[PDB]
Amino acid sequence: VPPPRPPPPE
Amino acid sequence: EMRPARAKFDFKAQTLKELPLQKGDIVYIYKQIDQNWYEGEHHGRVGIFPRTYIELLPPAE
Repeated sequence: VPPPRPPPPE
Repeated sequence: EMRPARAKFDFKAQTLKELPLQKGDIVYIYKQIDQNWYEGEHHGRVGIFPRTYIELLPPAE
């Protein structure tokens, strides 16, 4: 249901 | 200059830098830190949350 989770900042 | 926003989905924090959110929460954004993350506040606590999990709110009359 939620959007694809982004990975943590580089 | 802080931008109001509302959470469209729950966001579970998985690191100590992230700010957990519940769908419907109103949060305030200071800046965008990278392509995917905002730094902002909820109840005065600062952390980061995903751009795509919030909607930017319009100004109040």
